[PDB]
Amino acid sequence: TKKRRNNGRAKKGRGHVQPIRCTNCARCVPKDKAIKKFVIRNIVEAAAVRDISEASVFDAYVLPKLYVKLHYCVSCAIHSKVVRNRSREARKDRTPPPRFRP
Amino acid sequence: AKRTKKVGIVGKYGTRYGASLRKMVKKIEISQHAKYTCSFCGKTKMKRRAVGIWHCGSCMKTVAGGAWTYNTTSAVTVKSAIRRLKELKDQ
Amino acid sequence: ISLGPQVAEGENVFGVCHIFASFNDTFVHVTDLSGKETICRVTGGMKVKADRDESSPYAAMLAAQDVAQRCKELGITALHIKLRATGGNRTKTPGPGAQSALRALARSGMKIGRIEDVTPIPSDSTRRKGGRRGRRL
Amino acid sequence: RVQPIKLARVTKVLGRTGSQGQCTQVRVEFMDDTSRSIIRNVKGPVREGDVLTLLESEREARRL
Amino acid sequence: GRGAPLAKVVFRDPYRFKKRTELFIAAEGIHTGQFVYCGKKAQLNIGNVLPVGTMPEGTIVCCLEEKPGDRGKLARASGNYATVISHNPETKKTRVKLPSGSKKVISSANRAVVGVVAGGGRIDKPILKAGRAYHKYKAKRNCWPRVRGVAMNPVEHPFGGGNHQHIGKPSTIRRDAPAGRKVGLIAARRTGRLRGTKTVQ
Amino acid sequence: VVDPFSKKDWYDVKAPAMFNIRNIGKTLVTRTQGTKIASDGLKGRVFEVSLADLQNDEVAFRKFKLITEDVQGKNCLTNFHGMDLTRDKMCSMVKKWQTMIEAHVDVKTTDGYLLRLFCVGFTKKRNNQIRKTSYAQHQQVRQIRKKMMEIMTREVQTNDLKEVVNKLIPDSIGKDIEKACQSIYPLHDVFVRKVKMLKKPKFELGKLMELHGE
Amino acid sequence: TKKSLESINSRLQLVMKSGKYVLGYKQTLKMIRQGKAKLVILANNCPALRKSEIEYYAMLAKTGVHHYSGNNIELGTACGKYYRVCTLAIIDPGDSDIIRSMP
RNA sequence: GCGCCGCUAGAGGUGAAAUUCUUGGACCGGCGCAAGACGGACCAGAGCGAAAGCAUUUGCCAAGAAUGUUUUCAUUAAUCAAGAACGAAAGUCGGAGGUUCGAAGACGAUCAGAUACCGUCGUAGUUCCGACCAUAAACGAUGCCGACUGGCGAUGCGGCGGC
Ligand SMILES: [Mg+2]
Ligand SMILES: [Zn+2]
Ligand SMILES: [Zn+2]
Repeated sequence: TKKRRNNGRAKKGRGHVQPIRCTNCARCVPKDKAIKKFVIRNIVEAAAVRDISEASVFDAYVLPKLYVKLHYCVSCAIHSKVVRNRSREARKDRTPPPRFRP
Repeated sequence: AKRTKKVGIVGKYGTRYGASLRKMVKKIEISQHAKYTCSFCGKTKMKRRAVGIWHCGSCMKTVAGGAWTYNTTSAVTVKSAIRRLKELKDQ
Repeated sequence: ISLGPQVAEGENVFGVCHIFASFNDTFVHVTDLSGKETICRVTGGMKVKADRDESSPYAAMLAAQDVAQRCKELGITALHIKLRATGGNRTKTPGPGAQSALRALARSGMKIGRIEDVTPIPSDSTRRKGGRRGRRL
Repeated sequence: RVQPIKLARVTKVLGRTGSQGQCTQVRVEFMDDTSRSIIRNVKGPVREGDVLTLLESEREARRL
Repeated sequence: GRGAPLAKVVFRDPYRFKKRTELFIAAEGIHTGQFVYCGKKAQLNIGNVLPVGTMPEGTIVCCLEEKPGDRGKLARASGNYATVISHNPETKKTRVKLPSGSKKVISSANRAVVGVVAGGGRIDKPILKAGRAYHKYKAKRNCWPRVRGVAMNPVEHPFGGGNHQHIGKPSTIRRDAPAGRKVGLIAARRTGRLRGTKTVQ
Repeated sequence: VVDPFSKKDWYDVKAPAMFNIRNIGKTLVTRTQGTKIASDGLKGRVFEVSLADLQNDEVAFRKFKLITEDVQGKNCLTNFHGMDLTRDKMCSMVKKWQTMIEAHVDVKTTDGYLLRLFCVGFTKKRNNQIRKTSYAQHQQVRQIRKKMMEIMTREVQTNDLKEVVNKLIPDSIGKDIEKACQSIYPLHDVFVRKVKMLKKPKFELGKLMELHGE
Repeated sequence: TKKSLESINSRLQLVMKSGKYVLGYKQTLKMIRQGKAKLVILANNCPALRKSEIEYYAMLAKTGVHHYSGNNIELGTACGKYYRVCTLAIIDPGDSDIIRSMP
């Protein structure tokens, strides 16, 4: 039974993409199979912001961002829970989940 | 004609010395006997003298190159590595 | 007096502070503005005695308590911050001893200047220690 | 080391924790201002409007 | 009795009207009718000889004076080169790296010719027969037919004798063993088939 | 047993006179112990100092290097060594679906101060653009890149270090490679990414004490 | 070594057809002294006192010299036939633009 | 890795733990250097290639798909026994080189037992050059060529026309 129309790997007209290495378990996967995630989390852990502004020498100091791209194997994507077991007629959709900032 | 299939230059030893010690000589021994192209007069007359020495048939200019060949694979790197230190830092 | 730099009270002096928050330990290495002269290198693995807890958030907390008590005693008053990660070939997420190190240093009497994430990043450099199928826990 | 013990009133409860229902988080305020608040976790019944005594005042917010 | 060739580089004599002749270890790439320069400000090309204090780090150096003014001693064999790392312009003590790999802190006034030695890669042909090993060591020494010491009498070797060909005594002896007993593995730190390459300083 | 921090002193490091703020900070160093004299025990200290603590108005995400060259007792003077951008800027302006172009060049000044210049730029999604893949072709990439290194060669090959280092506090080079490329393809976030120093010309003290004048 | 030596050698095969040209050493010496040579070309590998006197008579007759980036068995095929040749001179470019080019 | 200074006694690694590296001063921090691998973020259900595969810039070439064409020759064509070409990795032979990872191997843990997972050190191998081998889930698990048969929104390359 062919499970998926593209076979997990979103390639069409190639023979070989560059194999990249997983981020926590260091396992070798191709570049377009990997469960990508890009994290622009603040470095300050924003509970800890009005505890440093009393200690800050500056008054309007733009707290720096932190830029990490996590790229996963599919085995440590499920166990560390960035993706999830789904249903048949809700597999064929390429949309991300909703944002909801607060 | 075609006189062999798998010896070439080391057929002069014949049934002796083995088969991975005549496979080993046949890359060195065609290398030491060939006539290399002279980098000084264009021609191919570099007839190998005693070991290390190489010498042109014409223009008579004696280059001390490799032992079983003309250009050592390390010495090709070195001449293009000395001039790397000659322009970087200008010394 | 001889020890300490000589300044006024309305002004202050800057010395940067390497917060090395890797996994399985934590460093709160402080230095001066040159980058060279080490002031104090106390470590969360030295002020807890467990070896389960070398990178613990409680460990970097009271390591930061000691280094401010050393920093403010020597004379240096205000810090820049140069947080890192494991760096390069290995992982790039800074560990649990990042914000447990900096807020503890902030609450315990210190001025703070420019903070910065200056961890190493390669260009597809080397080959990583797990094997091809990875470490299989 | 030597930090005085800080007393704290809770605002809105965040619910049970610890996986057995034995602990709770209060998001206390420090009884000094209307601002400087930490989200901590206690065990026992809360009844919004109390005063509870934090033996230190800088730990954490829960995130896994 | 040598594999590396020799150049003979004639120099003009700055003290009397003459021309005098040297014999250098031929650093590889040179040819007849080439100007080889020599001194403290000789420009860093191949075949030139100049003290190691002025050349940059990491260059490739053969035929050096181990002690200044010696006139050429270290790394002279065919296809060899010492590598200078880490100058230190105060105390005038730099270091190099010999072809054995034991890096050596030397003086910084050591005049030392630039390049790799010609005639290299010579140990990659088999001698392949006893005649070319006869002819190899008929022109060097009298050392080529080496008889195993197990294969002679007890009056002539510490290993020989016995109704088989065995050794009996362990082949590793101490360094102050008397002359005539130092046969076999002289003061061996380890023995047996070497796994690895060297893995110790 | 002995404290090894009371055997130290505290100089102060001064920026060049090509800026506004001069008090960088107070580095520290051990005193003279016999053979070890501490004058050249700090000549060569690189200072990771930004611009808003070395200008007043200029941006915070750009920093200079400033090796130390000589010591005038307590005041200890420096000289421009290099620059780079902070990392939080350099990978915030890296987005998806826009092609980064980059160019590098070894251009020396008229002062014996051989420089290495690094620049980056990111193509510009227009106002009324509806499509998302705002990429440039390969021949547009090469000829913008030739245009980029043409401009910084006009700015550095022509005259010496001081007018060059004065040129990039307002970053006139990055604005000028902005304007002269947008006829090929428009660009928007176009910076000189990093400057690396390659040579050092014989170390006078006259050129030091002119850069530490007014 | 990638794109644009379609100036110097592809012009030279055009003068292999059209214009008049002499080869070698003692022919390109006999055309440079009596004026008829217009642009001598030295190979990389001609010996140096041969290189430095075809340069010298070109200084006397006030003509041009174009040193070539290549061996005489690399200039020789760049002319277009099989012998090796060190020094050549063109005495008329037919409809190329050698003299109007970079030198 | 190696210099040169700075400081201090642990660093390391794990679910824990140790084998290990450590005051003949390591880890950390700074200036330097050298070697050899490698081309991140930009990198996408984008492009090229017959396939294998292909990513730092600039530099001889040699080639190619397609579009545009009121160009020329006019069946020159499609598939193709025998027959050849290129063919990932691993492998074998010869020479350079040996940073990192690392079959085998050693040792520590875990276990009833671990010759396995985890840990540390690490050989052959990786890396380049010249010769061989001709296999893979060499997978769109679909031989190539030709026509016809629905729609819509796009992305890539040209060409034409447009506020
Ligand atoms: Mg024998
Ligand atoms: Zn994983
Ligand atoms: Zn010749």
